[PDB]
Amino acid sequence: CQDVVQDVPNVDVQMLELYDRMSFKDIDGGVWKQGWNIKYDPLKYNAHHKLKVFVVPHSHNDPGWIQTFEEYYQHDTKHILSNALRHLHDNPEMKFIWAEISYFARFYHDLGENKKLQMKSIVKNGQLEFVTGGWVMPDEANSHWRNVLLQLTEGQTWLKQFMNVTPTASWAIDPFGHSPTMPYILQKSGFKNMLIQRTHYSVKKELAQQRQLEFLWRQIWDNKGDTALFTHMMPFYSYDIPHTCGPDPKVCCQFDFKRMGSFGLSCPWKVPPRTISDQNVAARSDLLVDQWKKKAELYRTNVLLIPLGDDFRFKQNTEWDVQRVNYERLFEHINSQAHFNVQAQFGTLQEYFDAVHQAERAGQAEFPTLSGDFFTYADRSDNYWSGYYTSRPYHKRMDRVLMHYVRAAEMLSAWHSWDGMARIEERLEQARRELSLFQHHDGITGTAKTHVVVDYEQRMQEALKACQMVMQQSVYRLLTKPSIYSPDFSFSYFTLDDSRWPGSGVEDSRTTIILGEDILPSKHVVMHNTLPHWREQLVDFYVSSPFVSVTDLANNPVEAQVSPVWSWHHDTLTKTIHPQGSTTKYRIIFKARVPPMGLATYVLTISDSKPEHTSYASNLLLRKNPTSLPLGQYPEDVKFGDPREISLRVGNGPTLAFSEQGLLKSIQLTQDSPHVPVHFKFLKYGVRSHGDRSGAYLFLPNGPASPVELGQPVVLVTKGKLESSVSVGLPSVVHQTIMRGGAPEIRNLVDIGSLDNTEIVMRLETHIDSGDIFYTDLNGLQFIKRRRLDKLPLQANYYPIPSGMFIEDANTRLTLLTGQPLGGSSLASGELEIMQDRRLASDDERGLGQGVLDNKPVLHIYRLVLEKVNNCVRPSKLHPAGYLTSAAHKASQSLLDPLDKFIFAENEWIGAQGQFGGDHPSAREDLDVSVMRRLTKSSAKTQRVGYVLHRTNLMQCGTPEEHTQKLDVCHLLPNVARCERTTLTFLQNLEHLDGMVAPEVCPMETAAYVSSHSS
Ligand SMILES: O=C1N[C@H](CN[C@@H](CO)c2ccccc2)[C@@H](O)[C@H]1O
Ligand SMILES: *[C@@H]1O[C@H](CO)[C@@H](O)[C@H](O)[C@H]1NC(C)=O
Ligand SMILES: [Zn+2]
Repeated sequence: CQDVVQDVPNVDVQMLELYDRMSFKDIDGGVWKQGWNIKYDPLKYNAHHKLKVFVVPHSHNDPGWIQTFEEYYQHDTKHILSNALRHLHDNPEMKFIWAEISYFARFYHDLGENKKLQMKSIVKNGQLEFVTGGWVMPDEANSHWRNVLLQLTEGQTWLKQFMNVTPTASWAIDPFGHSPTMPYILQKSGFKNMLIQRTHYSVKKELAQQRQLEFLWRQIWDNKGDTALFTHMMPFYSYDIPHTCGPDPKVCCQFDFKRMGSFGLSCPWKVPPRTISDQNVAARSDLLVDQWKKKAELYRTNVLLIPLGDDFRFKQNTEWDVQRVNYERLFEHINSQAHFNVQAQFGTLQEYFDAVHQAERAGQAEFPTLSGDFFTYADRSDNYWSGYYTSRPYHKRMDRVLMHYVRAAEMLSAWHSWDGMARIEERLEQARRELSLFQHHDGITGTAKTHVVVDYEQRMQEALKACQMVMQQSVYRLLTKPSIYSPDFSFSYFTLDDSRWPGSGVEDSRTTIILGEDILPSKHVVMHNTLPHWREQLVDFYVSSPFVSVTDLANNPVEAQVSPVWSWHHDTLTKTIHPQGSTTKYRIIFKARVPPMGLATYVLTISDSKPEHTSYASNLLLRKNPTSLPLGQYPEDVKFGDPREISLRVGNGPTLAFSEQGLLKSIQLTQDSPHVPVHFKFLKYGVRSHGDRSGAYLFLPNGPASPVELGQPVVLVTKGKLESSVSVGLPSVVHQTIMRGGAPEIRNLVDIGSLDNTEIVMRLETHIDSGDIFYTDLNGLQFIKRRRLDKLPLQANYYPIPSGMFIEDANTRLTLLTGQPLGGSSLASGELEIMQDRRLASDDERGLGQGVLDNKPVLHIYRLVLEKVNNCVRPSKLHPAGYLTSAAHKASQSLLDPLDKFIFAENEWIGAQGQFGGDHPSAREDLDVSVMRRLTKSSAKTQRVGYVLHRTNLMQCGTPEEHTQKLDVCHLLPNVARCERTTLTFLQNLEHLDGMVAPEVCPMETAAYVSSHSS
């Protein structure tokens, strides 16, 4: 295994180093506004050395943006694909590439068999070529790597089944900045080449000057280079025709033959296209070849890529004709005039890359190596696209919830083969496809129109219901005596109970367990643990009595805590935000212990008085002017006081001190250690009153943030043996700090209400001497070193925070883990900040045509980990990566993959069993079974189960921490007959494994295995 910590890779281009050196000046480059006037030597190409030009027709089809998926399908995409089939069929030299398989699958299934056969033939013969082959072209900033893999798999599995092809070239022309998670996944999925476009204009200029726009992109920790993937970065401002023929858009627009008038389009540079004729083809070809030769100066081989397309292009038959016929005339002229020394033709993306690598092999070019990322993107001036790291945060959080429910549903149902009448495969396919769709670069990004956001949300709600159905059917089967099991595949044996989605204050969605002497004495509940190690976690349920005790299913008592059910109210009469307690429902909390990838059953029983093993939290309401707070049968009376500082400690865990406004001020890790200053603060950013306005994409603040004016907020302190918390009703945020004995959990119920032109940020202020350095993650996969650059504006120093961020000095680290992707930064030494929501009246001129005024309450969740790191073995000062500690990684897992909770729906569960998975191996803490998916339906004689295994890398800090068992996924199901290593999509076998044993993977590696079973 390669060492991912101690060896700094030697690469030609390291993006953090590049950023430190670059000046980012925005000077007028001439017709290439962000470049320079490109010069070429006419004598470079000659009879013995021609320029080979591939013109690649394409159509960018957004799966929702200004219209919904289905609206675009009906109005645009079905016509594009129908006319592509016809025109490619009838014109054998024409070519076309296709990226978004969600649309292609929608189309193909509606085709008659004769047309399906015609479509298969133009794919098999190379005229129609799939590029990437994902369900979508995903966002790269907010997306979790697990969902990037999910959607890639969904599309490529479809393509293999129906088109008998698996793309090896990727096309990503529109995500708003680019992540190295993409080459990581793609290279482990059979890919050989990828293309990107939206990178900062200053990066394009710098790389173009050095001819470093084609590079071998490796991961930041990869010393050897085995992760490298050949990458082409496009050089200009857009993927549209004006910005793809060459550096002068006024010239290139004249070669977009859809712009002459009849189609409703024109050229903003005020020179229209003109139809190619024998009388103008020489002058037109002079202009076009000169653009091509200039573009070619930015690259190292004699093979040139010329994309030809734009959004929802190639719709009408007349458009196919006008582009094809005019380019054919140009090619006929150019290719017959030796003085140009050009051979130009329609091509596909794979054809381009094949010819590039033939030139490389012939010794014509050597390519540089590169590591790093391409955030934060700016397309022009100071217009940095950091807004969409936060826009529509409700749906960003929903993404992470659905991520986990898909994994849990696929895992729980994989243990068995299911009859078709159970509808398991059907529900899982629907769930995977709706989540996959949302990875689109107008879905999770929060950059679609209001009604499109609603469509995504409705789809994801259906997907959540599908997952719940599959999960509860699976639990019933896994925990019922087999000779008793009598399923009704339409019935709800269990309901899921989720304490954090949609969340307290967002939706009253949770069912109360109703117990009583005259109705029902007890109730079974079941917890699932999708992680491959034993896990303890506190779990809570709502119950109709405070007099409830917990037992395991050997009838052993389990210690429990009961707390009130508190609801925060924005009281329009008193003009205060204050909590009310229920007088009929209560929370019971207890520690569940659950096997690896397993299930554990508990029983909740009512009694007439306080049970022996159940304790009751105290409650203290700090406010001037209190009024009473009755709690029904709850046995401890609420106490009141004036606002004051408070301190709390649960178990042997840290001691946390809070201001009189209910906000953390210090953390003391152990009883004799310092009270380390750690202060939470809420602030607001505004919008500029002159110049460019923030919108769904762009963050254009009117200066540094200003503190929210808190007044004298109401603070609720709940103190229990198992769980304590401090909650405060601030303007726009009910902020909660929850303590269970380790790092606290932070929950913010964020309701930005009618605050127009406001962005609410949560900041942490510490005295950690972090200087200008901080760390953020990429797609939940890796942590990258960031350096704050005062030569760039504030918004340029914002980065995606898809799952966590940290700052550190020689001795101390503060890590904030998230349950949702949000934007954030460290704008000063010792600070961390993360945006909660943004409400923006204006459009930001990127095509959306609306502001962001559809905010709704969202429950954001976090873990806050303060640690001593002086004993940790860290990377050297020049290494571009960082790594979590064990405690921070487990805290992240606690947010993203919590225990699942199931409440038995009927009065008696006949045949109930106490546990599943007690014999599953408990794997080392850095290893995860990211995916477990049965790949065959029940009719297959040989069943196949796929696993994706990911090993992270955790710092060595002196904890001896060992004894675990080896996890061999190929023996998790009985009767194994073969074990194979596969690509991550499961679509290609890479190695037949001796002994049918799946080895574990190295740190920072991800592997896939498929086990086959004879029985
Ligand atoms: O958010 C998005 N931005 C892209 C914008 N495409 C460009 C045309 O190349 C466009 C800009 C403005 C209006 C319409 C279209 C869209 O593809 C969508 O994904
Ligand atoms: C699938 O494609 C391969 C060629 O890449 C071929 O060997 C096999 O026959 C194909 N099956 C078909 C044609 O459906
Ligand atoms: Zn797009």
